[PDB]
Amino acid sequence: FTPVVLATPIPEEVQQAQTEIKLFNKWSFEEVEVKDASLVDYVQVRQPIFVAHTAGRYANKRFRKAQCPIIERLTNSLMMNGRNNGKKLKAVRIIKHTLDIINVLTDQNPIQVVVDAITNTGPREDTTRVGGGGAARRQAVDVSPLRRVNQAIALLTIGAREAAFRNIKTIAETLAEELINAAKGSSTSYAIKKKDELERVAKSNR
Amino acid sequence: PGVSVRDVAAQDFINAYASFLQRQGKLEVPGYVDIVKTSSGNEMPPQDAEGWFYKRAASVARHIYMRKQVGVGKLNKLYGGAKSRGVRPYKHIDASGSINRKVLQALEKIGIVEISPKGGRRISENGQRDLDRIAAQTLEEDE
Amino acid sequence: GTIVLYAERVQDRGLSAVAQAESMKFKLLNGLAIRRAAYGVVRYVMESGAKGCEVVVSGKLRAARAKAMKFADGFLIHSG
Amino acid sequence: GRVRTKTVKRASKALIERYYPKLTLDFQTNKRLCDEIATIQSKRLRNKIAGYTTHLMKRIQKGPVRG
Amino acid sequence: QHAVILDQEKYDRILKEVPTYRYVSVSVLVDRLKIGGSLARIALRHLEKEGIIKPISKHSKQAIYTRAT
Amino acid sequence: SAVPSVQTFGKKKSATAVAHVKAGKGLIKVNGSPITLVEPEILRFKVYEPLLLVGLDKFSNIDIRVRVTGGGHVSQVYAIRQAIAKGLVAYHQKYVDEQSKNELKKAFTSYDRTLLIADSRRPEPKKFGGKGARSRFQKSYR
Amino acid sequence: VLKISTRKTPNGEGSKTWETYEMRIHKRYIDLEAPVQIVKRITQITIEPGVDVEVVVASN
Amino acid sequence: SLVVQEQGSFQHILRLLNTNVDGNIKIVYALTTIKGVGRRYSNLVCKKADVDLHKRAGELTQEELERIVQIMQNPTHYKIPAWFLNRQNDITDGKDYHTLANNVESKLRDDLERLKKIRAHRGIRHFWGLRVRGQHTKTTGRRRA
Amino acid sequence: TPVTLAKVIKVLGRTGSRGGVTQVRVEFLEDTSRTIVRNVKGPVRENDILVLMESEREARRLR
RNA sequence: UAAUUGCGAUAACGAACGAGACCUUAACCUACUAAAUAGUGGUGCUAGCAUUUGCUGGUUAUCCACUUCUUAGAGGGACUAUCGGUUUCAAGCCGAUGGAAGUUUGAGGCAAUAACAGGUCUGUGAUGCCCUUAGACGUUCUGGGCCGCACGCGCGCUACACUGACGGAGCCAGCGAGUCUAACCUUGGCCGAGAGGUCUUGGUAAUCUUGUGAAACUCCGUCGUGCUGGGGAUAGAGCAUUGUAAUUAUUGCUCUUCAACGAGGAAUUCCUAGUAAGCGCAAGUCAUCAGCUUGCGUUGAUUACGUCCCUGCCCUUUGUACACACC
Repeated sequence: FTPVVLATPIPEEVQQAQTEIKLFNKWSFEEVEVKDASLVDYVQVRQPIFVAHTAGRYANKRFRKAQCPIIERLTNSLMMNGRNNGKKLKAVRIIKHTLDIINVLTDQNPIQVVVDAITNTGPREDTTRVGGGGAARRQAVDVSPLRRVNQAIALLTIGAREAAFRNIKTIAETLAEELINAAKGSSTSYAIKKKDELERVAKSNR
Repeated sequence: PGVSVRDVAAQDFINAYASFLQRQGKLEVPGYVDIVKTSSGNEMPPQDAEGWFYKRAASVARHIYMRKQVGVGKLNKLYGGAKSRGVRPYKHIDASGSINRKVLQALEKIGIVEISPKGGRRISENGQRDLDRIAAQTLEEDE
Repeated sequence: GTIVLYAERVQDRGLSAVAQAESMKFKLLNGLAIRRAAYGVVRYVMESGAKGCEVVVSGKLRAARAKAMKFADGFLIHSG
Repeated sequence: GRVRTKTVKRASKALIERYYPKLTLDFQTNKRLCDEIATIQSKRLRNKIAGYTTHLMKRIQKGPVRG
Repeated sequence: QHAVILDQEKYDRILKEVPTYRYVSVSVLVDRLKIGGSLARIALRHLEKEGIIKPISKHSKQAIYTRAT
Repeated sequence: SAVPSVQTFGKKKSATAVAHVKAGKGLIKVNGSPITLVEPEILRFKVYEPLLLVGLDKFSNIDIRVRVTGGGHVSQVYAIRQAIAKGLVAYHQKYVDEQSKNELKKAFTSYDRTLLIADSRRPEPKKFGGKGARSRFQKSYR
Repeated sequence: VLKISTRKTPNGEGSKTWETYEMRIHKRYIDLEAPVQIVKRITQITIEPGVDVEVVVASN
Repeated sequence: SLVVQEQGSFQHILRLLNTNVDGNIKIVYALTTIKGVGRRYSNLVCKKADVDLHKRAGELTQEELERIVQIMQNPTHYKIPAWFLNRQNDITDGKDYHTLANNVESKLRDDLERLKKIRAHRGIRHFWGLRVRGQHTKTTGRRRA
Repeated sequence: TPVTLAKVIKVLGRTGSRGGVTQVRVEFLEDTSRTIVRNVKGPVRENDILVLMESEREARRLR
């Protein structure tokens, strides 16, 4: 890769794997496709970046949240429940570890394992609280491809969060266990559980 | 080609020198140093019982090195953490003075440090070269 | 000797709302009425080169339950 | 929302009425004209006004403006 | 309960099993076996003798090991 | 003698980070230490980032002194990655050529995570009635 | 910038509305090198209400 | 790398100071089951007794158990400073003590009895079951028992 | 299991008494010659593609 | 439209108060005037590693230069600009591009008319009336009390742990305060496990405390789901600190006792971007005492960009036997 030298070293695993291709921590963004139409344009995996941490600004205009990579949008949903709010550095360290666990468990691209999980968990149709009259019944509206990513990540973290509570495992582990059961709807995934529950209800009250 | 302590990982550096000190026999580990807590803010005594004093001492050497002068006071707050006050909220609490002081006096006996003008201590040429020689060792530790 | 008192007149007492405030005191202290002493001071202010004027009297005007009569004229601003 | 007040729009209607040939379609130049033919007490207003004068301009040169 | 001391028979398991799974962490040894977990952390420094398991990611919060070679 | 050096800064929140770019042997140092060692940790490459999107060779002829103050652990990081990428484009601006400079700009703004334009976000004043800028104390009615 | 924060209410009635008053103090210094006359001259030719002036001799 | 096993040398649940002490819990925190020893004290006694703190309570020979009990009751004779002790400057003997075992409930019963006998205010508070340190009792302290 | 994609042409307004549901008009993706009005849950703009469960339906006003 | 904000419709025409303008604060400025109480580059003098010139420092001014970062004067800058999509193709709204900034730029200060039997006579040497005035309801002094504890309600702090606790090591803020006829903010030296003691010192302060080396946090390890080393209430024993004075523990320190709490029922508050939440810090009080408030920065998100379903207020229509006005 033509290793040039300067007064302050700079490592070789740095020079090469970077200036060639802008990999993740060191994972490739290329050769990873959103294996479900209608959810592209949103699940942002096309602009590469090194760490899932940026001085974002996605709360000014409405839909700008989408030019945000799903990796970082996944990380950001990790840091919650009061005692965890604002601790992003911890979360990125959780996610970086979560991808290594995944990659080990099933080859592939871990960033693809994640993207797979989001697509298969976003509820296609859903239930709304209609007027109903007294004992207010329901109606079966569909859900936006933005929400399909929103509530997905939402489920995939609440899953791993409540999983790894008073349990011997770590967050990176129960998140690599919840991403894997969602990358191929094993139905042992908390998210896949909720998803096949919403569509089930939205099919029953239409 | 000319190594500073400002070229070594602070974790790597201080890990290294705090072993070069313990295996060097002479510093001056205080009479307590097996019962003490390092700060009233702390809860338990340091887990590395045998040579935690060597840990701190090394860290201070590095710390004074990259400065002009730093007295007992500045060091007591540098190593002070948070203090659980039980059912009340946490505040900052300064660390033990005897500890940092006895470090700064035992470090004069080995000429790593010395009383400076303007108050406080300062790293000397004897120690300046001493951390600049062990800076290499933990920077050349690539086989 | 290190401190000396001087004595000016005034920059037209029809613009200083302090001298006028003191005037309203004395007028009412001189037994004069509410609406008389109020309109009187106001009209003096208007004919003094001001843009506007407001003289409000609060308290018990007709005894018992206290009230508040506002005697204003000209142009006023309030806010900024 | 950004709805210009009458004090602004009044100045806009007034200038154009008696200063159309000098006024242009550009904010920056208009802004400088206002300082030569009008006494304004704050910078923002003058910028606020000169910005609306140019708003009318860019649509006068597109057909006559209502009033 | 769990095991906070090697029963030697327990040392038979560790040397002949861990090369089966391609992911071995602190909790892995706790779930499959019943190590104390305090003696799992030490079990991992040991298992990197000549490297029955190979490292890819070592960290205070998380230990990510793999199968052999 | 006094060298052909240039000087830019980079602010993130309350972290203003001065930079100096003189013609030299390609050293890149922050706070008396080489850039390899920037130990807020995971955000390491955040300061490497400008040295890769623009070609590692651009820096070999120039020295980088970056001194940092204020802000916090993360804010200083984004403040130094910004001071660096801003002095390079300011080096080609003065000492080199216009064509080359915009080539460097184009490499950043096509990726820009602040990099060479200041993030204007600041904290909001608290006002009486609560602890946060918007947050309000709990009320109890009846 | 001097700051004084108080409660708007005398006594304790109502929603808890606070205030905050400021006093702003501006400081600056000018250095000069001038003999006998221009010293007391410069102190009294440039005097003004509201503006405080003090001149230091030198050294210690 | 203490990947050592030991056959039938390990003996969980032994007995010291008339109390039951689990073996599977580490040394420092094992002893702390004893009424009178806590985290900092049990951390210190085992240091003076040249015990390798990494072990579990189930390890350590009866010899290594004897050098701990002995130090523990005669603490001040082993370079254990008096501030580390739970009953210094008694009131009826003037010596520095560090009462353990049953004698924490004993000397507590005594101290409470002492200033109850002499009918001190604090004592009467200990008698009436109320709170003896000047805290409030109007809004808190409910539920009782 | 039959599943139909649908791409937005135009967005009407917002129904539901609370304002939760949004009415929209879509093509039928694989067949441009169709056009159906559907109710949505989340935020939908134009050009984003729905995922229709039952590919007939076509509802209207909602509280 | 945030707005009686505006386009317009027009028996109205033209206006004033309020809103807006305004003022403050936070954002931009390599353009101007400057700086030993703010900085940087060179240079002396000097230390260390390398000696290959190099890299990292010391030096209150060694000398010279400059104003990028800091300060604050004087100004510039935005006007939702430019283009497009919409609509009476009007006010305006939406999008994209540019820009330090495009949500009233963010946040505030100010704030009409008229009203309330809202609170305050315990802030006032503001006050009418009454009360009382030497066995005082005046003043002062000793002691006690305002905290008294079967219980009901409000605001809060710490928590239930592994997204953690403990032990090391890493080390980064901003808003602020500070001593005369006096004892404040306190560096440094020594002493002490600590809390604290003693000897000096600087500072009436961009100078000294102070780079307020703050906490969360980063890392490395110990513990390993066990009311556990999570949690720190109750209580015993001892050392100090404020003060004339500490018992009814003022507060701090050390040892020990090691509770309830395993995510909280019906209900219910707050919140839309550096916002919530978490984190600590200065300031008020202050001899001593913050789990309180007024501010500040550190880390820093999920969701919404909508509606009138609920709770309110506004306008219009309407009913009235209400006008002391649906108490």
